[PDB]
Amino acid sequence: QCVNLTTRTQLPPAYTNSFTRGVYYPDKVFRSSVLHSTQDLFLPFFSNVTWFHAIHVSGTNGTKRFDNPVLPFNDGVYFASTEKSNIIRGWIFGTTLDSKTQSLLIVNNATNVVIKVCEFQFCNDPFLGVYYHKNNKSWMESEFRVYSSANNCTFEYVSQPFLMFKNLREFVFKNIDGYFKIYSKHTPIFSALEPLVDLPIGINITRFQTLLALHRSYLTPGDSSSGWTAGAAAYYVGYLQPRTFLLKYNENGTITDAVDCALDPLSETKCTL
Amino acid sequence: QVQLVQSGAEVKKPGASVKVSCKVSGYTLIELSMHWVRQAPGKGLEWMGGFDPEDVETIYAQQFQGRVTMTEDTSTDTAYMELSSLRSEDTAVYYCATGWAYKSTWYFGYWGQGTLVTVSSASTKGPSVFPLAPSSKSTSGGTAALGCLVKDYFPEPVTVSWNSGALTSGVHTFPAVLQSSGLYSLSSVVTVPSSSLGTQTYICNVNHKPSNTKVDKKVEPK
Amino acid sequence: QSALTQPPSASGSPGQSVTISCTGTSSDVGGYNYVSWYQQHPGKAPKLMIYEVSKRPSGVPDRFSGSKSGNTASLTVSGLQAEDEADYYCSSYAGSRMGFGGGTKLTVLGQPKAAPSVTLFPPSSEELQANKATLVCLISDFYPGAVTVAWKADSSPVKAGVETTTPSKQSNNKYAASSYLSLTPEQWKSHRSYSCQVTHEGSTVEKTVAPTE
Ligand SMILES: *[C@@H]1O[C@H](CO)[C@@H](O[C@@H]2O[C@H](CO)[C@@H](O)[C@H](O)[C@H]2NC(C)=O)[C@H](O)[C@H]1NC(C)=O
Ligand SMILES: *[C@@H]1O[C@H](CO)[C@@H](O)[C@H](O)[C@H]1NC(C)=O
Ligand SMILES: *[C@@H]1O[C@H](CO)[C@@H](O)[C@H](O)[C@H]1NC(C)=O
Ligand SMILES: *[C@@H]1O[C@H](CO)[C@@H](O)[C@H](O)[C@H]1NC(C)=O
Ligand SMILES: *[C@@H]1O[C@H](CO)[C@@H](O)[C@H](O)[C@H]1NC(C)=O
Ligand SMILES: *[C@@H]1O[C@H](CO)[C@@H](O)[C@H](O)[C@H]1NC(C)=O
Ligand SMILES: *[C@@H]1O[C@H](CO)[C@@H](O)[C@H](O)[C@H]1NC(C)=O
Ligand SMILES: [Ca+2]
Ligand SMILES: [Ca+2]
Ligand SMILES: [Ca+2]
Ligand SMILES: [Ca+2]
Ligand SMILES: [Ca+2]
Ligand SMILES: [Ca+2]
Ligand SMILES: [Ca+2]
Ligand SMILES: [Ca+2]
Ligand SMILES: [Ca+2]
Ligand SMILES: [Ca+2]
Ligand SMILES: [Ca+2]
Ligand SMILES: [Ca+2]
Ligand SMILES: [Ca+2]
Ligand SMILES: [Ca+2]
Ligand SMILES: [Ca+2]
Ligand SMILES: [Ca+2]
Ligand SMILES: [Ca+2]
Ligand SMILES: [Ca+2]
Ligand SMILES: [Ca+2]
Ligand SMILES: [Ca+2]
Ligand SMILES: [Ca+2]
Ligand SMILES: [Ca+2]
Ligand SMILES: [Ca+2]
Repeated sequence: QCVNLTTRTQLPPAYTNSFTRGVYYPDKVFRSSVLHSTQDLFLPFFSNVTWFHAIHVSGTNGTKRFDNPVLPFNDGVYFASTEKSNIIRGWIFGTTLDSKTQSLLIVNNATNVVIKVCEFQFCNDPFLGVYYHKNNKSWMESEFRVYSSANNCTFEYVSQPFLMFKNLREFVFKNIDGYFKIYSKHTPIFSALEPLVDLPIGINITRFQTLLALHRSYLTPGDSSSGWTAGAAAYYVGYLQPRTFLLKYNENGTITDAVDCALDPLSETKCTL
Repeated sequence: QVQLVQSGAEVKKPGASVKVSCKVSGYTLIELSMHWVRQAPGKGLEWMGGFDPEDVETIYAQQFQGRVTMTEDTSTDTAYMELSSLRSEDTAVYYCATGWAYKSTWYFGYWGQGTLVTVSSASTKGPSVFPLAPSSKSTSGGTAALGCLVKDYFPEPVTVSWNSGALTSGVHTFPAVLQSSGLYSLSSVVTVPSSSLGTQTYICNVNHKPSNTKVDKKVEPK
Repeated sequence: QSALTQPPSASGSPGQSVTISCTGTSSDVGGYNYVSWYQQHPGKAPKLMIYEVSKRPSGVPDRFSGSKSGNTASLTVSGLQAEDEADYYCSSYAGSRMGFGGGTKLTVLGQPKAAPSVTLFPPSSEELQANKATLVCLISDFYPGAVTVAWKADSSPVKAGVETTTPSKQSNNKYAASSYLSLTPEQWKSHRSYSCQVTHEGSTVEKTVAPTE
């Protein structure tokens, strides 16, 4: 069960810029050749977003170290991560992140997504452990590193995977009306963010933490190593804010262009006319 | 690290069956393959059997065919090894060992403390004493080598003295062989001047206190 | 069991380098790189020293390193320190079986080399009056500890009936060994000679006794 995988501190706050990325179809209603203006929780243009290094290696000098933080969800979250290796499996969203309240668990595996809203006693350092089943001759995944006790399940949703050269994955999370609304676009490496699912979970979402997968390290006799290491991983988190946007829909319905009206006086002039 | 703890030592009689446990800690049983070896007193290591990672199938060595049976229970994280048709040769320390299954590099990284299985239908018995007589100019020319055989004694210890303790120089009493029968046997020798065989007399004083036996055997040239 | 061939003893002065060889075939040591090496102090469970031919687990000092050539592997222990006096066992996969081989005793030499002193006794007449006959071959005052005893009837080997003590440290700080060979009196009077082959550090001493009555 729970592994006590703490490093001294998240010392550097890493930042970057969200040039034009967080534009999500705010409604599912098809419109054609139109200029629809909406006030909604968008990612502001040229916002300063944060680069998180979750698994960040120490060169020839040292082995890797682990800094996966619990983060606020505030009013919304733009998530982004371009990764070759299935290290980022999902997220946990919730309030207390212990039993006292319920919380949301989103874990994506090679066959399926599992989405759960249930009272989880989350381990203080959370991950999904992948181990070798000698009989099967395949590696298999254990969820009990994430949660040690499961109680009071109201929601279970199992479906086809989303997160599964480098393939940028972009996500927008909202929790409004008791409805966890998820928007997603994958990009192999201007682009519409197209809705994934609206889950009726009906819970308070105030904070979240990324879910990471750590292969078991079958150590030789003398190592003092953790026993849980898997590749390297990094991700980008930004926060949605209330904004009026002018979205331009195609003849085919596609959002070809959008403008943040509060960014600069020119964008306001395009907005008013 | 993985930690292997075996069942306590046990004593058996010929024909019987014995079962040895092995509890694994630190890593769960389904992530690491289990192999059992044995070491006779003083002798080398002998592989009894194990688990083939690539071909999931326990493998049994040719020595213990239809006589050993190794089972594992994943819930209790415990490995088991049953040996039937026990005989005195099986008297050994039995180790459970482990190798990783993913790599399959056949390296038994971690070992149990060992379980001593002792097979003997042996009860307390006094020694049967025989002379190991010298010859004229037997060894080393003007020296002679003369002795005394404590045979088929159980349990250990015997004590040998020579001439009721008069002879202490020249005397070497060797350690015992625990033979296949479950009984011990030893020999005690003294190296003496070959001049002295004519006058001097050599008594062997064996006394085996468990069987409550005191044997005095006089060794003379013949 | 004894699938791999490996020498009985290895002598070395402190600070020197010793090499214990493990010789097999093209199907066990020559076919794979799955060779391993294990230390064992007396009365204590074995310990891994070299894994995967040349690799070394952590905590094992630099001075232990192994390699292989053709059908023969070898473990080399430089910087000899008294912690190294033990038995050393090699191991290797055989395709269907994993078999340890023999032993070898490093003897960190703290005393000049001593050759054994051997005495062979025939069965006593009194013993074969009871229709049992037992040769007694006693070995004393040899350093290093390990010795190898063979029995030869006539000039033909005696495979069966041989029970030998492991060497035991004596008052001298040298070592002594005991070997007994059990015969029927019929067999003892049939063959015209019996002999106790004793070999220590390559040299073989021989004691021979026959029924001249
Ligand atoms: C990912 O999750 C799914 C569903 O939880 C796994 O699918 C199998 O689900 C059945 C349900 O009866 C379980 O009994 C099996 O153990 C699961 N299969 C295996 C092989 O574990 C799916 O396999 C999961 N992925 C992995 C790698 O375990
Ligand atoms: C953040 O966005 C501002 C505009 O709000 C931009 O000028 C700046 O270059 C960005 N800064 C960083 C560090 O990404
Ligand atoms: C780490 O160990 C301490 C000591 O028991 C404990 O208080 C803490 O909860 C552990 N960390 C976990 C569960 O991640
Ligand atoms: C794979 O592992 C699962 C573990 O729950 C087991 O139920 C299943 O039978 C295994 N499959 C095979 C083919 O062994
Ligand atoms: C489960 O949570 C609900 C409220 O979300 C509460 O009414 C109920 O008592 C809880 N169940 C348990 C077993 O605590
Ligand atoms: C969410 O928080 C509100 C305000 O504290 C509370 O009334 C409500 O019961 C909470 N619901 C859940 C599911 O936690
Ligand atoms: C518009 O749609 C048609 C099919 O509906 C498609 O062939 C075309 O590529 C789309 N793009 C344009 C021209 O808007
Ligand atoms: Ca975009
Ligand atoms: Ca409750
Ligand atoms: Ca799963
Ligand atoms: Ca934490
Ligand atoms: Ca359920
Ligand atoms: Ca569309
Ligand atoms: Ca017991
Ligand atoms: Ca039986
Ligand atoms: Ca099996
Ligand atoms: Ca097995
Ligand atoms: Ca059975
Ligand atoms: Ca293989
Ligand atoms: Ca023991
Ligand atoms: Ca003689
Ligand atoms: Ca008398
Ligand atoms: Ca050492
Ligand atoms: Ca095969
Ligand atoms: Ca040996
Ligand atoms: Ca000598
Ligand atoms: Ca002698
Ligand atoms: Ca010495
Ligand atoms: Ca006998
Ligand atoms: Ca004779």
